[PDB]
Amino acid sequence: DPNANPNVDPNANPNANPNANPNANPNANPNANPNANPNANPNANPNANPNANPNANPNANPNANPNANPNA
Amino acid sequence: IQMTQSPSTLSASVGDRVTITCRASQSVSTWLAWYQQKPGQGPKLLIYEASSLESGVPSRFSGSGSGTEFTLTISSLQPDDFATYYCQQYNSYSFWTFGQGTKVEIK
Amino acid sequence: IQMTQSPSTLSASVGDRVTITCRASQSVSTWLAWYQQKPGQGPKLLIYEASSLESGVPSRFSGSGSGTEFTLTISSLQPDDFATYYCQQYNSYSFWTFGQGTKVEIK
Amino acid sequence: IQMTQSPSTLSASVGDRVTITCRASQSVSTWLAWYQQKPGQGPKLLIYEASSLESGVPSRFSGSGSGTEFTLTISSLQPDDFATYYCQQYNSYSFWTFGQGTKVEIK
Amino acid sequence: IQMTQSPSTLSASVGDRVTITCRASQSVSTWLAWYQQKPGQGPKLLIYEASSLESGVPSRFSGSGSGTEFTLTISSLQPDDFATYYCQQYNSYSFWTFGQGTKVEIK
Amino acid sequence: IQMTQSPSTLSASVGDRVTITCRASQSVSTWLAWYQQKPGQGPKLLIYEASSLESGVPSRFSGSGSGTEFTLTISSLQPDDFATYYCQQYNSYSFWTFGQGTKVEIK
Amino acid sequence: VQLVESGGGVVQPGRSLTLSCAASGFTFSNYGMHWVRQTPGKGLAWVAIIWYDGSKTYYEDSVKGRFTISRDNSKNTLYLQMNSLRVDDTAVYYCARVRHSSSRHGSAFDLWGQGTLVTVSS
Amino acid sequence: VQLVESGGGVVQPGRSLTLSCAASGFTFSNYGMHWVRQTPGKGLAWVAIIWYDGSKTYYEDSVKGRFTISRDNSKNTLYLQMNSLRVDDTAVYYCARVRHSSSRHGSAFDLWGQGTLVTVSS
Amino acid sequence: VQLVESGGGVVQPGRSLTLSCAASGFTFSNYGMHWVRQTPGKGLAWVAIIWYDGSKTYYEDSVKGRFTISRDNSKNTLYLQMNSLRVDDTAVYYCARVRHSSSRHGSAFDLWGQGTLVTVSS
Amino acid sequence: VQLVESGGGVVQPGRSLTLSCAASGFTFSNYGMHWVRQTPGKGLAWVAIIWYDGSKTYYEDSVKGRFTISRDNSKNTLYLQMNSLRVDDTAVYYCARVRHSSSRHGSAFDLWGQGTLVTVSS
Amino acid sequence: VQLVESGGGVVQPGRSLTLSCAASGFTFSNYGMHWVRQTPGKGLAWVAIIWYDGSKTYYEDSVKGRFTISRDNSKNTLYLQMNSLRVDDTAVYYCARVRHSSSRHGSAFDLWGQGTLVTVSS
Amino acid sequence: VQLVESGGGVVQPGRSLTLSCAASGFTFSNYGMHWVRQTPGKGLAWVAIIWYDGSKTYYEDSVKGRFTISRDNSKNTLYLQMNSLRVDDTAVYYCARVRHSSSRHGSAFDLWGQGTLVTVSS
Amino acid sequence: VQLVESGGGVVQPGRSLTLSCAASGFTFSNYGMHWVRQTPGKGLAWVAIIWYDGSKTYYEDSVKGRFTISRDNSKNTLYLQMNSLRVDDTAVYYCARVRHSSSRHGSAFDLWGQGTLVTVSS
Amino acid sequence: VQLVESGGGVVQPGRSLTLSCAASGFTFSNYGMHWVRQTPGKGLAWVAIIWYDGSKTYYEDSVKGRFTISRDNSKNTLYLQMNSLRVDDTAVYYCARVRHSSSRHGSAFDLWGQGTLVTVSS
Repeated sequence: DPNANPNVDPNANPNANPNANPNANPNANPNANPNANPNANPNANPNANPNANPNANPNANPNANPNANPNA
Repeated sequence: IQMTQSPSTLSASVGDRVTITCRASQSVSTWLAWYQQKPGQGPKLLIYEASSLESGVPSRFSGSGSGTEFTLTISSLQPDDFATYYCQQYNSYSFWTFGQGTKVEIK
Repeated sequence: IQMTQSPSTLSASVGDRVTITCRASQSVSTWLAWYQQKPGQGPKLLIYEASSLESGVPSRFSGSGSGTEFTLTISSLQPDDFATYYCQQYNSYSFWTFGQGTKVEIK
Repeated sequence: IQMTQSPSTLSASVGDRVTITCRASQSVSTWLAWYQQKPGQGPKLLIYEASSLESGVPSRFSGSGSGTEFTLTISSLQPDDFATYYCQQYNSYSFWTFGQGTKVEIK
Repeated sequence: IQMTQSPSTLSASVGDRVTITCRASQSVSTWLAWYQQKPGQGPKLLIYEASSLESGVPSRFSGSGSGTEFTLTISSLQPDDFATYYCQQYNSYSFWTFGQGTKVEIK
Repeated sequence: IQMTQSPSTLSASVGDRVTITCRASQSVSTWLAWYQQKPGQGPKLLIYEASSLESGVPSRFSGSGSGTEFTLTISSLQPDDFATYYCQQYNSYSFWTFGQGTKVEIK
Repeated sequence: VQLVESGGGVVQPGRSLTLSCAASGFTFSNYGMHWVRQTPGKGLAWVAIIWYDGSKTYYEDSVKGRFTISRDNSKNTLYLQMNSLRVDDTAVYYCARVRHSSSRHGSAFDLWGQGTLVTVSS
Repeated sequence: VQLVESGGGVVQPGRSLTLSCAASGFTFSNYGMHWVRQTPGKGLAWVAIIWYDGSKTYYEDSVKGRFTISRDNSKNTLYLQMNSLRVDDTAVYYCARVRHSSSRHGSAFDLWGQGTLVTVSS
Repeated sequence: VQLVESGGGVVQPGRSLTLSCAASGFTFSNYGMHWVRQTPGKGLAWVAIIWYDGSKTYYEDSVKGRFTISRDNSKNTLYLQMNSLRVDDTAVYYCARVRHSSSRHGSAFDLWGQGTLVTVSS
Repeated sequence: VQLVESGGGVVQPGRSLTLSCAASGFTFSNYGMHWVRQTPGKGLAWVAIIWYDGSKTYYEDSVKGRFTISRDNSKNTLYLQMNSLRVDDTAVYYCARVRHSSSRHGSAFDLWGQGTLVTVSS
Repeated sequence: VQLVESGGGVVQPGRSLTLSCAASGFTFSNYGMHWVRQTPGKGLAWVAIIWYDGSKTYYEDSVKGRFTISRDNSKNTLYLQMNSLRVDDTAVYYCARVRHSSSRHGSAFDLWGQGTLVTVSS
Repeated sequence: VQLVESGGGVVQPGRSLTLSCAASGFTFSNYGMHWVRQTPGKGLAWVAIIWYDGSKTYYEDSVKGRFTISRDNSKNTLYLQMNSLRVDDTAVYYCARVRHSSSRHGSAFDLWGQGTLVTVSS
Repeated sequence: VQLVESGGGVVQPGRSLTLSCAASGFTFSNYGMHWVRQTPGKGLAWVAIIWYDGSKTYYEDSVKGRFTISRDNSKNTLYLQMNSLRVDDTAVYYCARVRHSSSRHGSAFDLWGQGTLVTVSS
Repeated sequence: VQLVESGGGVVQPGRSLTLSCAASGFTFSNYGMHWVRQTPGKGLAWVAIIWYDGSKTYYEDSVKGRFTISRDNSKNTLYLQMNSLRVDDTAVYYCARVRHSSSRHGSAFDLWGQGTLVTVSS
């Protein structure tokens, strides 16, 4: 039937269509998403981070520390 | 995302009703914000996410819409509110772009 | 993010089965914790991440759920489990908020 | 989604018009890309989304089509444009597959 | 983080190519190190940050990986290199845990 | 931490504007310094902490930057400002290193 | 399962007015909705439809180019932004929810709102 | 409401030429389209029809197997690619839009483009 | 790969029971999963669905509002909180995984669990 | 391990009151801490946070600019200093220790003090 | 809570000019800030973004390789080092502060500076 | 911008080989990268993808469990650790950078390397 | 670069034994040290860390409150004092020197001692 | 404020040379000094640091064990005892004084000597 209304059938089902592919969509956008929240993340780990550099900090203030114990 | 606003110049009087239409060349979902830049100053945010009001904004301002058609409605125009209004979109994977700006002038 | 718990009052007897349900107005993923505040004391953590058990808490207590629906289940109510149980959420960019809490009474 | 290109090998002279047809086994909407691999080098993008040009590509290249029929047309073949062209599809729920590729030889 | 290695025992001869696989129960980014303990002695560092080589170690030893899959590849097994190799992780907020050790044996 | 300075030689005239760029192979936060060594003398500090000015230096010298990109800006070149400028970094756990040094000559 | 609208009032001809519709008690992001008038002295009349995503919209032949319909799935809202009103638009505007149907043809309007009166006069 | 064709020119017999057709001023994704040729000395002649999605196509018996019609709803364009052009295909190609009809039988062609001249000669 | 449930038992009518479903051997955060009942004397019956993210759920018409299906991608589990249990709900519950499909229409349930028995009686 | 508060009492509105929170039995200089209110007739409410060093600090939006939280790692002690106390601010204040988490996303409040009572009245 | 820039002036094409932006009244190290131009005869145009740490930077496609934005949380100061200036860049440059959002999708620019005028001419 | 691999050579069947891919001239931690074979006498074939974090990964159906791809954003490298090589795996392996797209459907591979020859034979 | 342990032997359960670790050939007071157990039949297991000054120490969960690690920068020695030993704690004890790292994330253990066997039995 | 060195000259490889550095005009006992080399054709290179009392020193990796830096606060004089010189070690040696800093992270080298020549050849 070449002659059949090729328009959209406006009276269609506009609902949610429960049978849609619920999988992961492996072809997506794997990039940086530049419009992402550029803020401080208040819920970050406020603890001590035990696995931190326990070394000597070779670049530290080698000066005289003028505010030191001036007593015996 | 090309963003355009109409009408470019909107004459209105004190106490009148004002509507400014912002159209996006692509679907920006609900990510859109409205600004206000009086001459010689820096723009001040009024509406974010196209519906919510920023803290300190008078209750007169309101906005609505989604997709590609957004409008900003001033229920009662005050002598304060005569300034240039800008429309911004920040979609998910799109960068921030601004509209040309409509200027509200005394009638 | 507003957290509400139902039922607010839950009568139960010794050896019964008790379920307390916490609902989040916005998706809080798996970030949720349950507390227990006997009157006159300070609340003690029972469940973190909505599933795990804090060290020292008896195996009776358990929790399940994700998204916006959560539930704390007690497999066997004991004489010292009659206290107010609270709900907390600590999402990515949301601050810590507590529910109003449900009180368990003897039947 | 199996993608085949025809003709496998075509000879064209300098300044001639060249058309390469890529046919998809199933509809791939408009997600499709055309490549170019000179011998011993790495393939370079020419056309993405089946119509748009990658930045830096001369306006000589052109591509059109949708559904299961795609073509790449070189308006005026140049001495530099003699290489093998590959057809790639990346549908929404399908993986990336490449056509066999056609070799453009000097007449 | 529970750290596991594979294979538990590996037979190889002089001049062969040996790969030892270390797999993490949780993501450890690129923080990982490979040791070598000859019987009766103390383990010696070979690879730190899972890719770089400790000073003085022969260029035979190499490693790669990130996340939860790590490998240690020896391009030419010498009579020196018959010893047990351990996998350590030191994540950001995690403590130090070691693998069970794979022993390279003469064939 | 490899430090590189560009451009190596910068011809300029009296009263011009000279900008020297210092780039760090890794992030050195705001710990950086700029020196000036006239031929046959010992270098003297100009800028420390990448922004502040040493006592007694003319107000012409200025610098800015943080992370990996640092620049030194001379508002008005003077006839005693034709000398070699060096870039130094002293990060937290990194040692002191110097750049190759650019020579500002008379145009 | 409650549907309430807002944004009514009386405006002079030629002005722009925006209506709204609040959805609660059901998953609003799963249903395509409608806007329906009820002019006294006449029956109901369809006005606009939104296709569950904002992808497709359709209008009555007499409001094309003046009435725009859009929805915010995050706030569970509908908007019928009306431009260049006439006296013929004096009516009560309802929201309608299209019932779930196991076909490709849609269903009738199952849940109706209460309605906001919009009057255009000089 | 604007519909513009492009891509015309002069080619040798046996070559391949593709055409383009851009739609503006109306939603292009909601209309099926036709391509109609105009040979000087003859009347209008139908060529191909696209079913609003590319899902169904039909061709004239004279160009079956050599003509491909496809549409890109994301850019509001039509594509009629001609393969193995002959001298008899020398005509002006028009885009036609099927008007909305409240039935299942379709309707006439509402909007026509200005057309582009495609000639084949030696 | 494997898919094992737990949390079954016998509870009185009206009580609340929580089921679990641990998935191993594959990337669990990639698949939308289902819960399926098996009442003896009747064929299998569908119960709920989780949309690979927890964003979308759809329930059987007889368990809407009494069953809550939710998933945790971090610990590779499923949960089906069952409230207001009745004597009818005595059935074996299965987990199901939706097969990868190269379309927009989903696929069948390939990986099924061993099932847990839930009994409601007085 | 023991955590007890102190410094509460009764003050007039508009005055300033300071609370202290002595931690004992554990390494205090390793934990980020909080302050939590419990108003009778309401649930627990979060007040402030201190980031294990004094480096970062966040407050509830109703106490910004009136409450100052600071810690003294050498004495194992917290301090929340109240300025311009109002009638609203009458509640019981608890210190909360953030649980150790093997990730970057913090954890729940495990060790809670016995709390102190702050009363603001005229 | 104020945000003021400096460093503007008149420079010849090809010369490098550096801008600064001092933030006061709020914790500056918690916010990712933007630089925005306002060319007379045009609307606002985005320039660069700094990601609260200096870890990530994105630029407008017309300034890549000539503009370097870097921040200093220790002194509460932004920098936009502009290299190889051209006559196009004559515009007023604004600082912008990104609003806190309870999500991962960002938010609008609430705090804007007063603008520093940059003129590039011979 | 530049993208150069390494680690090629000749190994016997059953042995393991690890390839590397160093990225220079662009920000590597923002792009999801691919690996593509090219067997002589056959066209290109996709192998694996890495999701810009290492969080998600996908492989060709014939290399699942034998090829493991992982990236090190701190040093701008890729690693396709190949285990249990076969005579089939004789090919040239390329790296690919996924072009930025202002959508959620990804884009094509815009930056390709020069490839390393991997030969498996005895 | 030498690192020698000492203090090993045989003790009855519940008794206290103290180890030492004499460093030689390098600046002992510049490095943070670890103690690592090796129980035959298992891999290495961590015990304690000392933070280059005695300021911070962290222990394994199974030895907290019974093992007290301390260092003496003046004589270049470590000390792991054990109290209330059990039959579990029989192993070989190694010292470990944390490698210098140009960052804040620590590094691996480069220099290991030869170890002294500690036997707990009756 | 002056810094003058001496003790340079020309010696054959394998010998030992001792440099000095006399400070005047300021309290030399308050300052941790550095030694810095300048080899023509190359930029400055750091050599050694002395920590204001002799507690800590750090050397460049290429001069460890051959250069011994020391100071004498009673004579305001540095000492760099050089042993086993090589043809590499010819350059100009500068003293550097570390600028006073109001923090713990050090500062730049503010006062520099006039440099001395150390030449090594056969």
